Amino acid sequence: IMNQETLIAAVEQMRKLVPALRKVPDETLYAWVEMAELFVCQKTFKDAYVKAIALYALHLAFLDGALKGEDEDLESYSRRVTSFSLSGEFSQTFGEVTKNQSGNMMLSTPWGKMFEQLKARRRGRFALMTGLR
Amino acid sequence: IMNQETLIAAVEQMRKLVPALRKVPDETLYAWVEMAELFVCQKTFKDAYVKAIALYALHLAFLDGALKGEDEDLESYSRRVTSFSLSGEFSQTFGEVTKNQSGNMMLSTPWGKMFEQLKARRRGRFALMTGLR
Amino acid sequence: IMNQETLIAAVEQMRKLVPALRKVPDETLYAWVEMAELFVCQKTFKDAYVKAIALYALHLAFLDGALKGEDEDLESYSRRVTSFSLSGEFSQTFGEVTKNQSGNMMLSTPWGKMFEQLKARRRGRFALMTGLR
Amino acid sequence: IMNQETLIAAVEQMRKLVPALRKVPDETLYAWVEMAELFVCQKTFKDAYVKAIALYALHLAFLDGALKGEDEDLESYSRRVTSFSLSGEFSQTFGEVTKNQSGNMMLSTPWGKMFEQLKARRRGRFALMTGLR
Amino acid sequence: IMNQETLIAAVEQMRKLVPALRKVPDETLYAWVEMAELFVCQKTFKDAYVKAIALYALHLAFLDGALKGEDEDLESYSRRVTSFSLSGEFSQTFGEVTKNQSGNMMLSTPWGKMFEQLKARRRGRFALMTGLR
Amino acid sequence: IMNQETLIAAVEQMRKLVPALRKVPDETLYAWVEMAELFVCQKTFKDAYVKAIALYALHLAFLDGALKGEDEDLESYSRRVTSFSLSGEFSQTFGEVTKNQSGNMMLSTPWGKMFEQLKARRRGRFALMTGLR
Amino acid sequence: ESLATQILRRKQQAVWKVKGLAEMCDDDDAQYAARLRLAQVDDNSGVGRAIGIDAETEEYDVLNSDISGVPEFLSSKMDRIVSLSGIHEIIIKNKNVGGVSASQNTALETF
Repeated sequence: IMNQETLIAAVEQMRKLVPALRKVPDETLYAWVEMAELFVCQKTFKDAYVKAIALYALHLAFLDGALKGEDEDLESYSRRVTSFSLSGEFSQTFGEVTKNQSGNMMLSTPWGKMFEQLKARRRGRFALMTGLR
Repeated sequence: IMNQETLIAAVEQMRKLVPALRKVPDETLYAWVEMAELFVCQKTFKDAYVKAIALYALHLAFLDGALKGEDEDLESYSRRVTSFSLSGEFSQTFGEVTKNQSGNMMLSTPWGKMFEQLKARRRGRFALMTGLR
Repeated sequence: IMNQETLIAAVEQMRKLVPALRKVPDETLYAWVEMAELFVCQKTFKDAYVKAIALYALHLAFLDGALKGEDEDLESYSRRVTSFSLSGEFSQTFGEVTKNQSGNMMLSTPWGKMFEQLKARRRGRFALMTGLR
Repeated sequence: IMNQETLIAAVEQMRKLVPALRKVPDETLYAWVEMAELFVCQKTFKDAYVKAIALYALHLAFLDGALKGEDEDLESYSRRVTSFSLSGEFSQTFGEVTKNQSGNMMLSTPWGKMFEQLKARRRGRFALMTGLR
Repeated sequence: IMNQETLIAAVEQMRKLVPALRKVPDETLYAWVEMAELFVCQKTFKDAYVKAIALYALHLAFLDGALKGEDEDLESYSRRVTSFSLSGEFSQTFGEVTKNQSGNMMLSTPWGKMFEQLKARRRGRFALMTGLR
Repeated sequence: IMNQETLIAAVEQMRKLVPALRKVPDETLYAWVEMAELFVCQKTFKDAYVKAIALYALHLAFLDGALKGEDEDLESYSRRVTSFSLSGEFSQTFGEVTKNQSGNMMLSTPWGKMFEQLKARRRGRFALMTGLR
Repeated sequence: ESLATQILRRKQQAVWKVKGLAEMCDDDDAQYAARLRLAQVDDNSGVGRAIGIDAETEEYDVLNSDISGVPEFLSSKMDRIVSLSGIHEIIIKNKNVGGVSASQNTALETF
């Protein structure tokens, strides 16, 4: 299991970076951090492990509205609500924030773009391999 | 599947990721997970097998709407409703959440993208082979 | 004739996977399963024959609204209803779920995509042939 | 056609697939099936001949609307109605169900696609020949 | 002159295939059949001459609304009516059934497509020629 | 033209195809047919000459609207009306019947297409020649 | 040698493309007539002869491949046979070089 104090620091950093997460129960955030631990590599950026693991967890949480409320009804995970309006009280219309152009799934949220910039600076986005003989 | 506690762990992980499944009948989730187990490889992950099963089941249950529950007619499986209004009391409009022009069938839901990333990190998305003898 | 117990298991699996089929008389489901038997190959995936035959039957049933009600009027098999509305009571607008991009007829419903994934994993989508001499 | 019980079986299969034909006069179905028999090969299938006849007849009766019954005028065979409203009582809008940009004339209805798949499985969609002597 | 009994059979087959033609006087149908006789070749498909000559006559009759009523006003043969509406009684909107993509004039009505399929099966759509020496 | 009974037969055939010409003054039809005779070849058909004359005259009288009768002003020959409404009593909308992006000038009306098909069957649409001596 | 003969035989191939040729019934009179017509047109073609095809449903194309370098390959094979046999090429290939007047006298005296 990943170190408990590091998990506490990562969750607390996530809370300070996005203040709206202060109302979410800690078990769900712990589960999201543990899931995001499977992708983040340790020895690449050992100095700043907590910041980037928090960034990647935040990117996972806000990918396509993966994180909903506890009492959120089903069937909203596959269909979105474009607009609604009451008779003579109020009306509202929504839309998508940005539009992707590369199909990388990583340049889809600001946190993912921050994580890619950090990865490119610290180690790089390259991969060169040769056989073992 | 080979035994029971892995099924329990997979269902618990799915409910932990999406709290909205705490109300779904248990047998339906059992059927969905044991049918989604057919596509995942145990030897590949061998450490996060339950996480992979949960992610693949969640992705498979949310492609175009399949886990619709009971009392939903048969026309809902062939066409989608985009608008509905009731006299001059209220109105509502729906729409698609994700565009999948790539056509991979795995980049259609966030769970599928996360599963692809996990598979790429663990083993890889390649298949290089040569003929025997 | 295909084995009776296997047909019973396939129909029951179809019922559990889509609960809305519990209200359909058994003879129509039997006819659909028997029709779908002509396409599914036996020795390819003998271990999981029932699951994939049920998947293919489900794909056939929901291809383009092939399965309608017993009392459904004619002329609706060639023309679809985009929208309707009563004077001051309600209104509704429909639409197509997804849009194909390959013309394979198999990547048109989620069940067909599941079946193609299973076929690719178990045996493969390839076909190499040579003459007999 | 060669004898009668095959005609009875074909008509029964068509009615079993689409229950809406239980009300159509029998002679019209006889004419349609005996005219659609001209395109199907008995030597090719030789085991599911009745199924192929039923599928081809169903596809041929539903291309653009041909089995319209009696009392339908002659303008209905050249133009289609897209909207109709009655004062301020109700309104309705229609539309095309399938797009067939390929232009095969067989990928226009689900029955045609199923027949093509069955033919490909049984014999194949190829025609490779060489000159005699 | 083409054989009288064959003409009677062709007209009667046209009547049974499209029941709405039962209200048309026989002289106009005779004229249309005689006109369509000039295109259909005899020795190609001598067994099924009546069916295909009826199909070709039906294709000619419904090409672009060539066959109108006896009292239909002029100026409607060059201009079509898209829509009409009375003040507060009813309204209607029309449209074209399908859209051509090849400019063959034969893949424009379902009957023409049936005739092309029959011609391709019975003889073929090919034409190979060489000089006479 | 060479004599009279051929003119009578041609006019009778035109009236037989389109009953709406039974009300048109006879002299106008005479002028139209004797002016459309200039484009057709007698030696080519030599058996269905009257049918070819009738088809070509019908096609020539219906290109963009030429047989408009008397009391129709001169602006109707340069522009077309697409809509007309009378206060709040009724309304009507018109439109073009055929699209002719090919630009052959013969694939603009069904009669022209039928004439082209008849010419192709009789003689052909080719013109292969070589220089003299 | 057999491969060289096959390569010569497959120097040129002509392909006839017809729209909707798969609808024809197998081993029926229509198919026999079609292939008989194809063969008959095939016999009467040539450099001084032309053929006519439809423009909406037919296509006629020729795929051709060259032949070169096989005589030297066979010569190398024969030289390998000569080297392994242990006898001079004049006795086994029964060949005269033709590029020299009286040098093969040394060859025959070596033999």
